[PDB]
Amino acid sequence: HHHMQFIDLGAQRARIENRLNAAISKVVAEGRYILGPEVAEFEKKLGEYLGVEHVIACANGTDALQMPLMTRGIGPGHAVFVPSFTFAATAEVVALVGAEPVFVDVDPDSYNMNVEQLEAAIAATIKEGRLEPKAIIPVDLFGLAASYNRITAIAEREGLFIIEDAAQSIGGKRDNVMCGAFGHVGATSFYPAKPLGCYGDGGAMFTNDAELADTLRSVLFHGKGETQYDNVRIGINSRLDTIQAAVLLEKLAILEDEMEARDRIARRYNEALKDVVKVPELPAGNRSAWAQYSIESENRDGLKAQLQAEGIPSVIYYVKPLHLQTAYKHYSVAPGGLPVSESLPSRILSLPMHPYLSEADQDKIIGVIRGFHGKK
Amino acid sequence: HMQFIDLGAQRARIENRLNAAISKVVAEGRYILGPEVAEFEKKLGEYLGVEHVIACANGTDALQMPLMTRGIGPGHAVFVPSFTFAATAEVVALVGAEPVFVDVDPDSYNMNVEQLEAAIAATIKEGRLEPKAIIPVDLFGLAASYNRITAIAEREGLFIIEDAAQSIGGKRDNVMCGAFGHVGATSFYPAKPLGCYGDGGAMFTNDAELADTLRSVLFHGKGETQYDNVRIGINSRLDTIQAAVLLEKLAILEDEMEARDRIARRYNEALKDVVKVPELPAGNRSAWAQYSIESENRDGLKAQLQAEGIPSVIYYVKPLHLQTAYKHYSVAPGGLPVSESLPSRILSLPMHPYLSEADQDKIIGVIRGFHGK
Ligand SMILES: Cc1ncc(COP(=O)(O)O)c(C=O)c1O
Ligand SMILES: Cc1ncc(COP(=O)(O)O)c(C=O)c1O
Ligand SMILES: [Mg+2]
Repeated sequence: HHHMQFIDLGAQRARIENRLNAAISKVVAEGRYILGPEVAEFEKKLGEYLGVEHVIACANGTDALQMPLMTRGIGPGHAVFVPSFTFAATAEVVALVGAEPVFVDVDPDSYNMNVEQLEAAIAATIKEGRLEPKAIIPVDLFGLAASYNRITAIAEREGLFIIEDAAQSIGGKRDNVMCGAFGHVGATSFYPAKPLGCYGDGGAMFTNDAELADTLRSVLFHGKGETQYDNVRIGINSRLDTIQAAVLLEKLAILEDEMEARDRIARRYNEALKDVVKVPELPAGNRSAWAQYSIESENRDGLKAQLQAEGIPSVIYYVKPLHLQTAYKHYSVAPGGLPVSESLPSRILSLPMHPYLSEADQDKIIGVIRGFHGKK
Repeated sequence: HMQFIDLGAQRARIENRLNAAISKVVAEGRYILGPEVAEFEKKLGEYLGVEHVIACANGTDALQMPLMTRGIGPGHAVFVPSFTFAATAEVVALVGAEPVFVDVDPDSYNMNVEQLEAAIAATIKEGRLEPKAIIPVDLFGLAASYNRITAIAEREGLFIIEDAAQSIGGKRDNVMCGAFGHVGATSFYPAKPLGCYGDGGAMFTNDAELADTLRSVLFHGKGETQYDNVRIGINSRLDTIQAAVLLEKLAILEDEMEARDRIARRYNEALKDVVKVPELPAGNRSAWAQYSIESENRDGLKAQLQAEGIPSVIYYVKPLHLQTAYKHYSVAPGGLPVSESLPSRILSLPMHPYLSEADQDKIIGVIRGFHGK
């Protein structure tokens, strides 16, 4: 018997099984469970991969977005511009620090923050005069880099801080700049299903600013000052475990080949499916991390059921955009509302997508989708 | 070179069990909230005699989340020790409330109960902040004075979060540390009496509603469904791999607590007359996260121990109310002279369940020698 996985961690582990065992056993034996050598080693190796001078490992990708807001003093009285079509963390951290998220729609093709509407949202916030614009958190949704040149042009006028939410986009790139290396600071997650993932919770932050890096390293260890005995700011506890850094070192050594595989797999879906469903085209000069391979379909509920009847898993990202969820629905939304974010949940679907998807399994998936849409 | 807290000797004792447990998790691939997490919540719950255990990412988060559930924030006061690890006060600041620092007893090093009453009354009398909560710490594994604190909180309508970061395994009158107050919190930082091999934590309560709300907060404020968050939360989970480690640690904890009791009593009896020793009050078992004495010329003592290959550590060098980050917050009437003088004389010695008679004798010999005996 054979079967397919949505994101196949087992196939990946099989590839590097004994290397993972050794890396884990070394940490277990050495007894340096907190900030042991593998942590700094991973920060360095990931830094060179991404071309960023500073990598600050931490506990998870939510923490990774919160800490930069804390270092900038963002909090009560302050507005942070975020997509609604994203994972809750992007907006939640803004509320957690006492600031308000302001929700911006996404582009109907890239699923990433709409730049024109961002500009309008900032202008409306200034006109209302109740909050001060402080930051923008674009998301590289599904692995595809957001439009950082136009977003930064807006930030330049307004003095705003940009945090790249690269939770889903490690391995992605746009005109030879790696995802992670945009904005003032980048953030990611090593949640196990991400393109670069560990075997527990983990995260990191990225920046070329040495001062910002020093502040982040303070914040993640209770706001430690220049000495071991005096905390100079409010912080948190947000460390990447040595044991998870050891896992990540082995994941990182195969990430680039896996990115080639993902690109190959995505292109094969796009060429085979473009006439029956809406496919995620890769714009010139981009590589996506393909955290998800997301299509839009007529009768999407019908399609998903037929895929499951044929033993094919699929997932809807996202069922409820943030601005419609109870916790965030009272926060302000950009002028014009969020029609794209509101309508995508009725038609979007993510398909199995990982480096180990076989030709045969992909063919089967293609066949079911084409068949559903009346192709013989 | 002698270990301060010997995780190596502990690991050797359960080496194969740890390896099997870790192997199992690695192969199963349920790395987030895998079965070992719930298994561990159940077993720890049985050990502590609480109805609900909510595992989480670390002992700091474990203090923060209950404050969030209570809506504690701007305009509110939470009463805490200055003589403790930063997290105890930090989380109060982090939610927007203010810590109000209370001094500690010069023998137990735990929150002074009379001065807590003074502090609550004074904050009410002042009228700038509303009293919401108290976070006593079971410092070094010794339970705080919960009968008195609980009665005060009931009278004043305040919420008690027990900071049991250092006290799992400790008991007071047949009540387990972690089971006091409205909710308890702990750390599984590797050096704690119950520790994992990374960061981890947990919260404890008998209130089913609070437990459900805490399970929501630690996963971004999840509502009754998968797709609609109803409150602001965080990401605070205990990894499956660490739960697996913790199950093995828990299975030898009671024996280790007996060993720690034996080791500390032998220290107290042999050092009684040369230094101030941490006496165990009747009806208590301490978790002995640390074994803390006070000595004349403590700096000389520490250097002498170190010259003889024996590590020791000063907990704490700078009380929180003097630290830059917290120095602007209010202090209880009378000030905190105990918290301000302890750093000149306190010192913690090697303490763990595997301390050999030979190592302990050496340590004892050096301290007694230093003081002329
Ligand atoms: C876009 C985005 N941002 C932030 C996060 C939060 O990361 P973590 O899951 O490590 O808390 C996620 C989670 O995967 C995500 O998809
Ligand atoms: C008394 C006390 N409370 C809270 C904490 C925070 O726990 P964690 O280190 O798991 O963040 C510590 C850490 O040792 C502690 O000693
Ligand atoms: Mg962790």
